[PDB]
Amino acid sequence: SMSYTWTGALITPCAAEESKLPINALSNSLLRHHNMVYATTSRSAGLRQKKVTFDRLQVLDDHYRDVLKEMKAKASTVKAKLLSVEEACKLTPPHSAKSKFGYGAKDVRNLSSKAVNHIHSVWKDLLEDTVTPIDTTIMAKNEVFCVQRKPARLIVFPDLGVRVCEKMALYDVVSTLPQVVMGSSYGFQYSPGQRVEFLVNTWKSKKNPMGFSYDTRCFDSTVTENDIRVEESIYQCCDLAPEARQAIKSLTERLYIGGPLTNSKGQNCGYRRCRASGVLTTSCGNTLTCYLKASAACRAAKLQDCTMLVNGDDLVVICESAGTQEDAASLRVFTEAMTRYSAPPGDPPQPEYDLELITSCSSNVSVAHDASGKRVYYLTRDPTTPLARAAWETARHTPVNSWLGNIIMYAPTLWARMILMTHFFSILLAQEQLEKALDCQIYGACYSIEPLDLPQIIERLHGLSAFSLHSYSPGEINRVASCLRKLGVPPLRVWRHRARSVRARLLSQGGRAATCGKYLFNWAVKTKLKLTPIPAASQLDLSGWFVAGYSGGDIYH
Ligand SMILES: CC(C)CC[C@]1(C)CN(C2CCCC2)C(=O)C(C2=NS(=O)(=O)c3cc(NS(C)(=O)=O)ccc3N2)=C1O
Repeated sequence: SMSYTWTGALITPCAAEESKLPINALSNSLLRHHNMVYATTSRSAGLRQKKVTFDRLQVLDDHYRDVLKEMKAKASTVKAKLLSVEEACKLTPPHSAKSKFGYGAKDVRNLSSKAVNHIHSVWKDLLEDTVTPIDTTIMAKNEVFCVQRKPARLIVFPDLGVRVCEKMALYDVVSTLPQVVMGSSYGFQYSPGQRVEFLVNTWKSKKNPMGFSYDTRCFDSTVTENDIRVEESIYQCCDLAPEARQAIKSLTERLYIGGPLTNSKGQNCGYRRCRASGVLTTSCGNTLTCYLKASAACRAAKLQDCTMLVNGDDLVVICESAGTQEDAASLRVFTEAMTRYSAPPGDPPQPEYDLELITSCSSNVSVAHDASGKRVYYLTRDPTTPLARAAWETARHTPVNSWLGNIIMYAPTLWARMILMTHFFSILLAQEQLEKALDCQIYGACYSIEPLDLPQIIERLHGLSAFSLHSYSPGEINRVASCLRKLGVPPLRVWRHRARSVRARLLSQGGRAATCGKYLFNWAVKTKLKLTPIPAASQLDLSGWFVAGYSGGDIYH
Protein backbone atom coordinates (compact mmCIF):
# COMPACT_ATOMS: atom_id res chain seq x y z
CA SER A 1 0.00 0.00 0.00
CA MET A 2 0.99 3.66 -0.30
CA SER A 3 3.04 4.98 2.63
CA TYR A 4 1.10 8.26 2.53
CA THR A 5 -1.89 9.66 0.66
CA TRP A 6 -2.09 13.44 0.34
CA THR A 7 -5.04 15.83 -0.04
CA GLY A 8 -2.93 18.75 -1.23
CA ALA A 9 -3.28 20.83 1.94
CA LEU A 10 0.15 22.12 2.97
CA ILE A 11 2.25 21.13 5.96
CA THR A 12 2.11 24.37 7.94
CA PRO A 13 4.30 26.02 10.61
CA CYS A 14 3.04 27.31 13.96
CA ALA A 15 5.33 30.35 14.00
CA ALA A 16 7.74 32.00 11.55
CA GLU A 17 10.73 29.83 10.71
CA GLU A 18 14.34 30.97 10.33
CA SER A 19 16.35 29.18 7.64
CA LYS A 20 19.44 31.43 7.77
CA LEU A 21 21.92 31.30 10.67
CA PRO A 22 21.09 33.97 13.30
CA ILE A 23 24.09 36.17 14.05
CA ASN A 24 25.07 37.90 17.28
CA ALA A 25 28.28 39.31 18.82
CA LEU A 26 29.55 35.79 19.63
CA SER A 27 29.11 34.20 16.17
CA ASN A 28 32.36 35.16 14.43
CA SER A 29 34.44 33.76 17.30
CA LEU A 30 33.13 30.30 16.40
CA LEU A 31 32.51 30.42 12.66
CA ARG A 32 33.06 32.84 9.76
CA HIS A 33 31.27 31.04 6.90
CA HIS A 34 27.71 31.80 8.03
CA ASN A 35 26.12 31.04 4.65
CA MET A 36 27.11 27.36 5.01
CA VAL A 37 24.77 26.83 8.00
CA TYR A 38 20.99 26.44 7.58
CA ALA A 39 17.81 25.23 9.27
CA THR A 40 15.14 23.13 7.57
CA THR A 41 11.63 24.65 7.55
CA SER A 42 8.11 23.62 6.51
CA ARG A 43 8.68 25.45 3.22
CA SER A 44 10.68 22.46 1.98
CA ALA A 45 8.25 19.80 3.30
CA GLY A 46 6.78 19.23 -0.20
CA LEU A 47 10.19 17.95 -1.31
CA ARG A 48 10.21 15.51 1.64
CA GLN A 49 6.62 14.36 0.97
CA LYS A 50 7.75 13.42 -2.55
CA LYS A 51 10.66 11.33 -1.19
CA VAL A 52 8.70 9.47 1.51
CA THR A 53 5.62 8.62 -0.57
CA PHE A 54 5.82 5.24 -2.31
CA ASP A 55 4.20 1.82 -2.54
CA ARG A 56 5.44 -0.99 -0.30
CA LEU A 57 5.60 -4.61 -1.33
CA GLN A 58 6.59 -7.29 1.17
CA VAL A 59 7.48 -10.93 0.57
CA LEU A 60 8.04 -12.87 3.80
CA ASP A 61 9.88 -16.19 3.92
CA ASP A 62 10.96 -18.85 6.43
CA HIS A 63 14.06 -17.00 7.70
CA TYR A 64 11.81 -14.02 8.54
CA ARG A 65 9.31 -16.21 10.41
CA ASP A 66 12.01 -18.25 12.19
CA VAL A 67 13.61 -15.10 13.61
CA LEU A 68 10.21 -13.69 14.58
CA LYS A 69 9.52 -16.92 16.51
CA GLU A 70 12.88 -16.58 18.32
CA MET A 71 12.13 -12.95 19.19
CA LYS A 72 8.66 -13.85 20.53
CA ALA A 73 10.12 -16.58 22.78
CA LYS A 74 12.42 -14.02 24.43
CA ALA A 75 9.61 -11.43 24.59
CA SER A 76 7.43 -13.97 26.46
CA THR A 77 9.90 -13.82 29.39
CA VAL A 78 9.26 -10.08 29.91
CA LYS A 79 6.92 -8.83 32.64
CA ALA A 80 5.99 -5.18 32.25
CA LYS A 81 4.07 -2.82 34.52
CA LEU A 82 1.38 -0.25 33.88
CA LEU A 83 2.40 3.31 34.74
CA SER A 84 -0.02 5.42 36.76
CA VAL A 85 -1.24 8.74 35.34
CA GLU A 86 1.11 10.60 37.71
CA GLU A 87 4.18 8.53 36.75
CA ALA A 88 3.47 9.02 33.04
CA CYS A 89 2.96 12.77 33.61
CA LYS A 90 6.39 13.10 35.21
CA LEU A 91 8.00 11.73 32.02
CA THR A 92 6.62 14.62 29.90
CA PRO A 93 9.15 17.27 28.77
CA PRO A 94 8.17 20.72 30.12
CA HIS A 95 8.31 22.09 26.55
CA SER A 96 6.26 19.26 24.94
CA ALA A 97 3.47 20.35 22.56
CA LYS A 98 0.31 21.49 24.39
CA SER A 99 -2.96 19.58 24.20
CA LYS A 100 -5.83 20.58 21.90
CA PHE A 101 -8.03 20.17 24.99
CA GLY A 102 -7.08 23.18 27.12
CA TYR A 103 -3.90 22.25 28.99
CA GLY A 104 -0.14 22.12 28.29
CA ALA A 105 2.99 20.14 29.19
CA LYS A 106 3.52 22.08 32.45
CA ASP A 107 -0.06 21.41 33.56
CA VAL A 108 0.71 17.73 32.95
CA ARG A 109 4.00 17.82 34.90
CA ASN A 110 2.69 19.60 38.01
CA LEU A 111 -0.33 17.26 37.72
CA SER A 112 -3.17 19.80 37.41
CA SER A 113 -6.64 18.25 37.62
CA LYS A 114 -7.68 19.52 34.17
CA ALA A 115 -4.79 17.55 32.61
CA VAL A 116 -5.27 14.43 34.78
CA ASN A 117 -9.03 14.29 34.08
CA HIS A 118 -8.67 14.45 30.29
CA ILE A 119 -5.87 11.84 30.31
CA HIS A 120 -8.24 9.57 32.28
CA SER A 121 -10.94 10.06 29.64
CA VAL A 122 -8.41 9.32 26.86
CA TRP A 123 -7.42 6.05 28.61
CA LYS A 124 -11.06 5.03 29.07
CA ASP A 125 -11.78 5.67 25.37
CA LEU A 126 -8.80 3.46 24.44
CA LEU A 127 -10.15 0.61 26.58
CA GLU A 128 -13.64 1.01 25.08
CA ASP A 129 -12.79 1.73 21.42
CA THR A 130 -10.31 -0.32 19.35
CA VAL A 131 -11.10 0.91 15.79
CA THR A 132 -11.52 4.69 15.57
CA PRO A 133 -8.39 6.25 14.02
CA ILE A 134 -6.72 8.73 16.36
CA ASP A 135 -5.92 12.19 15.03
CA THR A 136 -2.30 13.16 14.49
CA THR A 137 -0.54 16.44 13.73
CA ILE A 138 2.02 16.58 10.94
CA MET A 139 4.80 19.19 11.25
CA ALA A 140 8.13 19.89 9.58
CA LYS A 141 11.17 19.61 11.87
CA ASN A 142 13.51 22.59 12.12
CA GLU A 143 16.97 21.01 12.14
CA VAL A 144 20.35 22.65 11.50
CA PHE A 145 22.92 21.40 8.98
CA CYS A 146 25.89 22.53 6.91
CA VAL A 147 25.28 22.71 3.13
CA GLN A 148 26.65 19.70 1.20
CA ARG A 149 20.34 21.32 1.06
CA LYS A 150 18.31 18.68 2.94
CA PRO A 151 14.49 18.99 2.96
CA ALA A 152 12.71 19.16 6.33
CA ARG A 153 12.03 15.84 8.02
CA LEU A 154 8.38 15.21 8.90
CA ILE A 155 7.12 14.59 12.42
CA VAL A 156 3.75 12.92 13.06
CA PHE A 157 2.35 12.90 16.61
CA PRO A 158 -0.93 12.41 18.53
CA ASP A 159 -2.31 14.83 21.14
CA LEU A 160 -0.63 15.21 24.56
CA GLY A 161 -3.39 13.24 26.33
CA VAL A 162 -2.75 10.26 24.04
CA ARG A 163 1.04 10.55 24.55
CA VAL A 164 0.63 10.24 28.35
CA CYS A 165 -1.56 7.15 27.75
CA GLU A 166 1.20 5.67 25.57
CA LYS A 167 3.63 5.97 28.50
CA MET A 168 1.02 4.43 30.82
CA ALA A 169 0.60 1.37 28.57
CA LEU A 170 4.03 0.98 27.00
CA TYR A 171 6.86 2.87 28.72
CA ASP A 172 7.99 -0.17 30.72
CA VAL A 173 7.71 -2.40 27.61
CA VAL A 174 9.72 -0.15 25.26
CA SER A 175 12.26 0.38 28.06
CA THR A 176 12.90 -3.29 28.92
CA LEU A 177 11.82 -5.50 26.00
CA PRO A 178 14.40 -4.56 23.32
CA GLN A 179 17.41 -5.77 25.36
CA VAL A 180 15.67 -8.99 26.39
CA VAL A 181 14.77 -9.75 22.76
CA MET A 182 17.98 -8.61 21.07
CA GLY A 183 20.62 -8.90 23.82
CA SER A 184 24.02 -7.39 23.08
CA SER A 185 22.77 -6.32 19.61
CA TYR A 186 20.57 -3.63 21.24
CA GLY A 187 22.48 -0.41 20.65
CA PHE A 188 20.68 1.94 23.03
CA GLN A 189 21.92 0.03 26.13
CA TYR A 190 25.45 1.30 25.53
CA SER A 191 27.28 4.44 26.55
CA PRO A 192 29.58 5.67 23.74
CA GLY A 193 32.46 3.81 25.46
CA GLN A 194 30.47 0.61 25.91
CA ARG A 195 29.58 0.93 22.22
CA VAL A 196 33.28 1.15 21.29
CA GLU A 197 34.09 -1.85 23.53
CA PHE A 198 31.35 -3.93 21.87
CA LEU A 199 32.43 -2.92 18.35
CA VAL A 200 36.15 -3.53 19.10
CA ASN A 201 35.56 -6.90 20.83
CA THR A 202 33.23 -8.00 17.99
CA TRP A 203 35.80 -6.96 15.35
CA LYS A 204 38.54 -8.87 17.21
CA SER A 205 36.40 -11.98 17.62
CA LYS A 206 36.50 -12.50 13.82
CA LYS A 207 39.42 -14.26 12.10
CA ASN A 208 39.10 -11.96 9.09
CA PRO A 209 36.57 -9.26 10.03
CA MET A 210 34.33 -7.48 7.55
CA GLY A 211 31.69 -4.91 8.42
CA PHE A 212 29.06 -2.75 6.77
CA SER A 213 26.49 -0.16 7.71
CA TYR A 214 23.12 -0.56 6.05
CA ASP A 215 21.22 2.60 5.27
CA THR A 216 17.53 1.95 4.61
CA ARG A 217 15.95 4.61 2.40
CA CYS A 218 13.28 6.37 4.51
CA PHE A 219 12.94 3.55 7.06
CA ASP A 220 9.76 4.98 8.63
CA SER A 221 8.13 4.99 5.18
CA THR A 222 9.14 1.33 4.56
CA VAL A 223 7.40 0.19 7.75
CA THR A 224 4.18 -1.59 6.75
CA GLU A 225 0.92 -2.50 8.51
CA ASN A 226 2.22 -6.08 8.68
CA ASP A 227 5.37 -4.76 10.45
CA ILE A 228 3.44 -2.74 13.03
CA ARG A 229 1.06 -5.64 13.71
CA VAL A 230 4.05 -7.99 13.98
CA GLU A 231 5.62 -5.70 16.61
CA GLU A 232 2.33 -5.66 18.55
CA SER A 233 2.31 -9.46 18.66
CA ILE A 234 5.81 -9.16 20.15
CA TYR A 235 4.53 -6.68 22.79
CA GLN A 236 1.57 -8.99 23.59
CA CYS A 237 4.01 -11.85 24.33
CA CYS A 238 4.84 -10.01 27.57
CA ASP A 239 3.24 -10.70 30.91
CA LEU A 240 0.89 -7.69 31.09
CA ALA A 241 -1.98 -6.25 33.10
CA PRO A 242 -5.31 -6.81 31.26
CA GLU A 243 -5.78 -3.04 30.72
CA ALA A 244 -2.25 -2.75 29.32
CA ARG A 245 -3.05 -5.44 26.70
CA GLN A 246 -6.23 -3.63 25.71
CA ALA A 247 -4.58 -0.20 25.48
CA ILE A 248 -1.70 -1.62 23.36
CA LYS A 249 -4.15 -3.31 20.95
CA SER A 250 -6.21 -0.13 20.75
CA LEU A 251 -3.14 2.12 20.17
CA THR A 252 -1.92 -0.31 17.49
CA GLU A 253 -5.24 -0.35 15.57
CA ARG A 254 -6.07 3.32 16.06
CA LEU A 255 -2.69 5.06 15.99
CA TYR A 256 0.44 2.99 15.28
CA ILE A 257 -0.81 1.29 12.09
CA GLY A 258 -1.90 4.56 10.51
CA GLY A 259 -4.30 7.46 10.60
CA PRO A 260 -5.32 10.86 9.25
CA LEU A 261 -2.86 13.72 9.09
CA THR A 262 -3.77 17.21 10.21
CA ASN A 263 -1.70 20.40 9.84
CA SER A 264 -1.25 23.18 12.45
CA LYS A 265 -4.18 25.07 10.85
CA GLY A 266 -6.51 22.10 11.45
CA GLN A 267 -6.61 21.01 7.80
CA ASN A 268 -6.65 17.37 6.67
CA CYS A 269 -3.36 16.71 4.86
CA GLY A 270 -4.02 13.07 3.97
CA TYR A 271 -3.41 9.63 5.47
CA ARG A 272 -0.44 7.65 6.86
CA ARG A 273 0.05 3.87 6.42
CA CYS A 274 3.59 3.69 7.81
CA ARG A 275 5.61 4.52 10.94
CA ALA A 276 4.68 7.69 12.78
CA SER A 277 7.91 9.40 13.84
CA GLY A 278 6.40 10.93 16.99
CA VAL A 279 5.01 8.01 18.98
CA LEU A 280 6.42 6.25 22.07
CA THR A 281 7.03 3.00 20.15
CA THR A 282 8.93 4.66 17.26
CA SER A 283 12.36 3.70 18.63
CA CYS A 284 11.41 0.23 19.92
CA GLY A 285 9.29 -0.72 16.89
CA ASN A 286 11.95 0.43 14.42
CA THR A 287 14.68 -1.43 16.36
CA LEU A 288 12.71 -4.68 16.52
CA THR A 289 11.70 -4.39 12.86
CA CYS A 290 15.24 -3.56 11.68
CA TYR A 291 16.72 -6.39 13.78
CA LEU A 292 14.10 -8.88 12.51
CA LYS A 293 14.54 -8.11 8.79
CA ALA A 294 18.34 -7.88 9.06
CA SER A 295 18.71 -11.11 11.11
CA ALA A 296 16.61 -12.91 8.48
CA ALA A 297 18.59 -11.25 5.67
CA CYS A 298 21.91 -12.36 7.22
CA ARG A 299 20.61 -15.97 7.04
CA ALA A 300 19.38 -15.51 3.46
CA ALA A 301 22.86 -14.23 2.56
CA LYS A 302 24.60 -16.93 4.63
CA LEU A 303 26.87 -14.33 6.22
CA GLN A 304 29.41 -16.15 8.38
CA ASP A 305 29.51 -15.51 12.14
CA CYS A 306 27.29 -12.41 12.07
CA THR A 307 27.06 -9.89 14.85
CA MET A 308 24.52 -7.10 14.44
CA LEU A 309 24.30 -3.76 16.23
CA VAL A 310 20.93 -2.03 15.92
CA ASN A 311 19.78 1.43 17.03
CA GLY A 312 16.27 1.88 15.61
CA ASP A 313 16.75 2.21 11.84
CA ASP A 314 20.53 2.40 12.23
CA LEU A 315 22.18 -0.95 11.43
CA VAL A 316 25.77 -2.15 11.39
CA VAL A 317 26.86 -5.77 10.82
CA ILE A 318 30.22 -7.40 11.59
CA CYS A 319 31.04 -10.88 10.27
CA GLU A 320 33.70 -13.21 8.82
CA SER A 321 35.09 -12.21 5.43
CA ALA A 322 35.15 -14.60 2.48
CA GLY A 323 37.34 -12.22 0.45
CA THR A 324 36.28 -9.07 -1.40
CA GLN A 325 34.41 -10.85 -4.24
CA GLU A 326 32.29 -13.13 -2.03
CA ASP A 327 31.64 -10.25 0.41
CA ALA A 328 30.31 -7.95 -2.33
CA ALA A 329 28.18 -10.86 -3.58
CA SER A 330 26.99 -11.62 -0.03
CA LEU A 331 26.01 -7.97 0.56
CA ARG A 332 23.99 -7.91 -2.69
CA VAL A 333 22.02 -10.96 -1.50
CA PHE A 334 21.61 -9.35 1.96
CA THR A 335 20.30 -6.22 0.17
CA GLU A 336 17.93 -8.26 -2.03
CA ALA A 337 16.49 -9.95 1.10
CA MET A 338 16.07 -6.59 2.91
CA THR A 339 14.42 -5.23 -0.26
CA ARG A 340 11.94 -8.13 -0.27
CA TYR A 341 11.19 -7.41 3.39
CA SER A 342 10.51 -3.77 2.45
CA ALA A 343 13.76 -2.24 3.71
CA PRO A 344 15.57 -1.23 0.46
CA PRO A 345 18.88 0.69 0.66
CA GLY A 346 19.46 4.42 0.32
CA ASP A 347 23.16 4.26 -0.38
CA PRO A 348 24.06 0.62 -1.22
CA PRO A 349 26.10 -1.20 1.47
CA GLN A 350 29.87 -1.56 1.02
CA PRO A 351 32.17 -4.00 2.86
CA GLU A 352 34.77 -2.41 5.14
CA TYR A 353 37.93 -4.03 6.43
CA ASP A 354 39.09 -1.11 8.54
CA LEU A 355 36.94 -0.78 11.70
CA GLU A 356 37.77 2.93 11.94
CA LEU A 357 36.18 3.50 8.52
CA ILE A 358 32.80 2.08 9.55
CA THR A 359 30.27 4.78 10.38
CA SER A 360 27.27 3.79 12.51
CA CYS A 361 25.02 6.13 14.49
CA SER A 362 26.87 8.88 12.60
CA SER A 363 30.02 7.74 14.49
CA ASN A 364 33.24 5.74 14.19
CA VAL A 365 35.77 4.08 16.47
CA SER A 366 39.10 5.89 16.57
CA VAL A 367 42.34 5.72 18.53
CA ALA A 368 44.27 8.04 20.85
CA HIS A 369 46.60 7.69 23.86
CA ASP A 370 45.98 8.07 27.59
CA ALA A 371 48.37 9.49 30.23
CA SER A 372 50.39 6.23 30.39
CA GLY A 373 50.96 6.35 26.60
CA LYS A 374 48.57 3.39 26.43
CA ARG A 375 46.43 3.23 23.29
CA VAL A 376 42.76 3.79 23.99
CA TYR A 377 39.75 3.35 21.70
CA TYR A 378 37.02 5.99 21.70
CA LEU A 379 33.98 7.10 19.69
CA THR A 380 34.09 10.18 17.50
CA ARG A 381 32.24 11.62 14.51
CA ASP A 382 32.56 14.17 11.74
CA PRO A 383 32.06 17.39 13.76
CA THR A 384 30.38 19.37 10.92
CA THR A 385 26.79 18.99 12.18
CA PRO A 386 27.70 19.43 15.87
CA LEU A 387 29.50 22.68 14.96
CA ALA A 388 26.79 23.98 12.60
CA ARG A 389 24.32 23.43 15.46
CA ALA A 390 26.64 25.01 18.06
CA ALA A 391 26.67 28.11 15.81
CA TRP A 392 22.86 28.30 15.79
CA GLU A 393 22.82 27.82 19.58
CA THR A 394 25.43 30.58 20.04
CA ALA A 395 23.02 33.23 18.70
CA ARG A 396 19.66 31.62 19.59
CA HIS A 397 18.15 30.09 22.68
CA THR A 398 16.94 26.60 21.81
CA PRO A 399 14.75 24.09 23.72
CA VAL A 400 17.46 21.43 23.22
CA ASN A 401 21.15 22.25 23.57
CA SER A 402 22.97 19.93 21.15
CA TRP A 403 26.29 21.45 22.23
CA LEU A 404 25.81 20.08 25.75
CA GLY A 405 24.63 16.67 24.52
CA ASN A 406 27.68 16.63 22.24
CA ILE A 407 30.08 17.55 25.06
CA ILE A 408 28.65 14.70 27.15
CA MET A 409 28.64 12.02 24.45
CA TYR A 410 31.83 13.08 22.65
CA ALA A 411 33.88 14.30 25.63
CA PRO A 412 36.99 12.25 24.66
CA THR A 413 37.11 13.78 21.16
CA LEU A 414 39.61 16.45 20.14
CA TRP A 415 36.87 18.67 18.66
CA ALA A 416 34.50 18.55 21.68
CA ARG A 417 37.29 19.38 24.14
CA MET A 418 39.15 22.05 22.20
CA ILE A 419 36.17 23.76 20.58
CA LEU A 420 32.81 23.04 22.23
CA MET A 421 34.03 23.07 25.85
CA THR A 422 36.14 26.21 25.30
CA HIS A 423 33.41 28.10 23.40
CA PHE A 424 30.40 27.42 25.63
CA PHE A 425 32.20 27.70 28.96
CA SER A 426 33.42 31.11 27.79
CA ILE A 427 29.79 32.04 27.08
CA LEU A 428 28.55 30.79 30.48
CA LEU A 429 31.35 32.60 32.34
CA ALA A 430 30.45 35.97 30.74
CA GLN A 431 26.75 35.52 31.56
CA GLU A 432 27.43 33.97 34.99
CA GLN A 433 25.11 31.09 34.02
CA LEU A 434 27.42 28.17 34.87
CA GLU A 435 24.96 27.09 37.58
CA LYS A 436 21.87 27.26 35.32
CA ALA A 437 20.48 23.86 34.28
CA LEU A 438 20.01 23.31 30.53
CA ASP A 439 18.09 20.71 28.51
CA CYS A 440 19.82 18.30 26.14
CA GLN A 441 18.79 15.16 24.23
CA ILE A 442 20.48 11.77 24.39
CA TYR A 443 19.04 8.78 22.48
CA GLY A 444 15.80 10.77 22.03
CA ALA A 445 15.15 11.45 25.73
CA CYS A 446 15.33 14.95 27.26
CA TYR A 447 17.62 15.60 30.25
CA SER A 448 18.08 18.70 32.40
CA ILE A 449 21.81 19.11 33.05
CA GLU A 450 23.93 21.49 35.09
CA PRO A 451 27.10 22.44 33.12
CA LEU A 452 29.04 22.47 36.42
CA ASP A 453 28.27 18.70 36.75
CA LEU A 454 30.00 17.90 33.45
CA PRO A 455 33.30 16.75 35.03
CA GLN A 456 31.49 14.11 37.15
CA ILE A 457 29.24 13.08 34.23
CA ILE A 458 32.26 12.64 31.93
CA GLU A 459 34.28 10.73 34.57
CA ARG A 460 31.35 8.34 35.09
CA LEU A 461 30.51 7.71 31.41
CA HIS A 462 34.04 7.77 29.95
CA GLY A 463 36.45 7.48 32.90
CA LEU A 464 39.20 9.91 33.96
CA SER A 465 40.82 8.93 30.65
CA ALA A 466 38.71 11.48 28.72
CA PHE A 467 40.58 14.37 30.41
CA SER A 468 44.01 13.04 29.39
CA LEU A 469 43.73 11.78 25.80
CA HIS A 470 46.47 12.88 23.42
CA SER A 471 48.17 11.92 20.15
CA TYR A 472 44.97 11.52 18.13
CA SER A 473 45.11 9.83 14.73
CA PRO A 474 46.10 11.51 11.39
CA GLY A 475 42.71 10.69 9.81
CA GLU A 476 40.85 12.17 12.78
CA ILE A 477 43.05 15.29 12.95
CA ASN A 478 42.62 15.78 9.16
CA ARG A 479 38.81 15.40 9.30
CA VAL A 480 38.55 18.01 12.07
CA ALA A 481 41.00 20.38 10.34
CA SER A 482 39.13 19.99 7.04
CA CYS A 483 35.83 20.71 8.82
CA LEU A 484 37.21 23.94 10.32
CA ARG A 485 38.36 25.23 6.89
CA LYS A 486 34.91 24.49 5.46
CA LEU A 487 32.99 26.33 8.19
CA GLY A 488 35.69 28.99 8.69
CA VAL A 489 36.29 28.00 12.31
CA PRO A 490 39.47 29.39 13.96
CA PRO A 491 42.48 27.01 13.92
CA LEU A 492 43.02 24.76 16.94
CA ARG A 493 45.93 27.02 18.00
CA VAL A 494 43.48 29.86 18.74
CA TRP A 495 41.28 27.46 20.75
CA ARG A 496 44.21 26.41 22.95
CA HIS A 497 44.88 30.11 23.69
CA ARG A 498 41.20 30.68 24.48
CA ALA A 499 41.10 27.56 26.68
CA ARG A 500 44.04 28.83 28.75
CA SER A 501 41.92 31.91 29.54
CA VAL A 502 38.70 29.96 30.08
CA ARG A 503 40.61 27.60 32.40
CA ALA A 504 42.16 30.41 34.49
CA ARG A 505 38.81 32.21 34.92
CA LEU A 506 37.12 28.99 36.05
CA LEU A 507 39.89 28.15 38.54
CA SER A 508 39.70 31.69 39.99
CA GLN A 509 36.08 31.07 41.03
CA GLY A 510 36.80 27.92 43.05
CA GLY A 511 34.29 25.17 43.86
CA ARG A 512 32.60 23.44 40.93
CA ALA A 513 33.89 26.05 38.46
CA ALA A 514 37.53 25.33 39.35
CA THR A 515 36.78 21.60 38.99
CA CYS A 516 35.64 22.35 35.41
CA GLY A 517 38.87 24.29 34.86
CA LYS A 518 41.08 21.50 36.26
CA TYR A 519 39.61 18.46 34.46
CA LEU A 520 37.99 19.84 31.30
CA PHE A 521 40.90 22.12 30.40
CA ASN A 522 43.97 20.21 31.65
CA TRP A 523 44.82 19.64 27.98
CA ALA A 524 45.40 23.39 27.49
CA VAL A 525 48.46 23.70 29.76
CA LYS A 526 52.03 22.44 29.17
CA THR A 527 52.56 21.39 32.82
CA LYS A 528 49.36 19.43 33.42
CA LEU A 529 47.84 18.74 36.87
CA LYS A 530 47.41 15.27 38.40
CA LEU A 531 43.79 14.20 37.99
CA THR A 532 42.16 12.06 40.66
CA PRO A 533 38.62 10.65 41.00
CA ILE A 534 36.13 13.44 41.77
CA PRO A 535 34.41 12.61 45.12
CA ALA A 536 30.94 13.91 44.13
CA ALA A 537 30.84 11.71 40.98
CA SER A 538 29.36 8.60 42.64
CA GLN A 539 26.22 10.53 43.67
CA LEU A 540 24.13 11.50 40.61
CA ASP A 541 21.51 8.95 39.55
CA LEU A 542 22.65 8.05 36.02
CA SER A 543 20.14 5.17 35.96
CA GLY A 544 17.91 5.46 32.89
CA TRP A 545 20.61 7.18 30.83
CA PHE A 546 21.61 4.23 28.64
CA VAL A 547 18.65 1.91 29.00
CA ALA A 548 16.69 2.52 25.78
CA GLY A 549 16.10 4.85 22.81
CA TYR A 550 13.07 7.14 22.72
CA SER A 551 13.24 9.09 19.43
CA GLY A 552 9.99 11.03 19.00
CA GLY A 553 8.75 9.30 22.15
CA ASP A 554 8.24 12.54 24.12
CA ILE A 555 10.38 11.44 27.10
CA TYR A 556 11.95 13.53 29.88
CA HIS A 557 14.27 12.19 32.61
C1 LIG B 1 26.47 6.58 19.86
C2 LIG B 1 26.22 8.07 20.11
C3 LIG B 1 27.53 8.76 20.52
C4 LIG B 1 25.63 8.73 18.85
C5 LIG B 1 25.11 10.14 19.09
C6 LIG B 1 24.14 10.65 18.00
C7 LIG B 1 24.89 10.82 16.65
C8 LIG B 1 23.62 12.04 18.42
N1 LIG B 1 22.71 12.00 19.57
C9 LIG B 1 22.73 13.11 20.53
C10 LIG B 1 22.77 14.51 19.92
C11 LIG B 1 23.65 15.35 20.85
C12 LIG B 1 24.61 14.35 21.49
C13 LIG B 1 23.90 13.01 21.51
C14 LIG B 1 21.85 10.91 19.77
O1 LIG B 1 21.13 10.77 20.77
C15 LIG B 1 21.84 9.87 18.67
C16 LIG B 1 20.64 9.04 18.40
N2 LIG B 1 19.43 9.60 18.89
S1 LIG B 1 17.94 8.82 18.69
O2 LIG B 1 16.92 9.76 18.31
O3 LIG B 1 17.74 7.89 19.79
C17 LIG B 1 18.29 7.79 17.31
C18 LIG B 1 17.24 7.30 16.53
C19 LIG B 1 17.50 6.46 15.43
N3 LIG B 1 16.44 5.94 14.60
S2 LIG B 1 14.86 5.65 15.21
C20 LIG B 1 14.06 7.17 14.76
O4 LIG B 1 14.85 5.50 16.66
O5 LIG B 1 14.21 4.64 14.40
C21 LIG B 1 18.82 6.12 15.13
C22 LIG B 1 19.87 6.62 15.91
C23 LIG B 1 19.63 7.45 17.02
N4 LIG B 1 20.73 7.91 17.76
C24 LIG B 1 22.94 9.71 17.91
O6 LIG B 1 23.06 8.69 16.98
